[PDB]
Amino acid sequence: KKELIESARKVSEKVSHVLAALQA
Amino acid sequence: MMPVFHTRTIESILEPVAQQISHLVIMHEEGEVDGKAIPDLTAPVSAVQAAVSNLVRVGKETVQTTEDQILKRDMPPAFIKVENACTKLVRAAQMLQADPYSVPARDYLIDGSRGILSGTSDLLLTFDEAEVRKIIRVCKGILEYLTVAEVVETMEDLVTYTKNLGPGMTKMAKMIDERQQELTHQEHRVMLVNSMNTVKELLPVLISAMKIFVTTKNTKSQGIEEALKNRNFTVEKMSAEINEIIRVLQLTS
Repeated sequence: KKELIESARKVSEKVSHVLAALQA
Repeated sequence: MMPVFHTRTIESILEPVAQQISHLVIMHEEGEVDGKAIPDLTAPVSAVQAAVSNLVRVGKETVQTTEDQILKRDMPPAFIKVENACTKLVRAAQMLQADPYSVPARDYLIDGSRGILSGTSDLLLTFDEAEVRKIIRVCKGILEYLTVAEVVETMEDLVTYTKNLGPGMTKMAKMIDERQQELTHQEHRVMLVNSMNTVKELLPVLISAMKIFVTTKNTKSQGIEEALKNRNFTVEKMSAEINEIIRVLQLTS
């Protein structure tokens, strides 16, 4: 499926958001 | 990651966050200054945990659902790596809340972020590796059948053999066409497309080579040795190409 690839994309975007708060 | 990412999908998911980690590296640790306060990370860090929780949820179902054995052994360690990395991120937010200038916490942010991306990378490569194994399976199947053209001595069979190898070719052609569009390396896409093209045009030639044989093989005359050498040469040539295709599919930096 593509469900696996989508949840992997979230973790990535959620982590990104974390670094975005570090203004990084 | 330093090396270019293996596919366009992986590149799309990681590349951007990998850039951020670089910016954070340049910024705080291993860069100019770093201690000038760090806002509350409790909110966003909780979001990563959830996300991570779902990824491990989906991945585990994948494990007890797939038939691939390698995937079954290789994916589970990724859950851990990711889960453990997440732990560092939570400990970091915590420390930061007690001290915005804590460097071991900043070290933890980078460390925890890296573990999640790295572990998420292993998960995608593992998954990707399992997908290429499906394409190879098809290729080796076509290889196995091509080795059957050797028999076939009747138009009847030749028509049957044809009725089978046809869709195989069509199936291998689609997989490799789509897989090719995903590669992040020019030379690899090129090599695949050429091999597949060389094979697409050799099909009509194999069939003719075969029709030629069955005919002379049913005519009390004709020089059978020739037809044989050529049909075999065509099969030898189609095979080498397909193995080349298999070889290229497993190419990774």
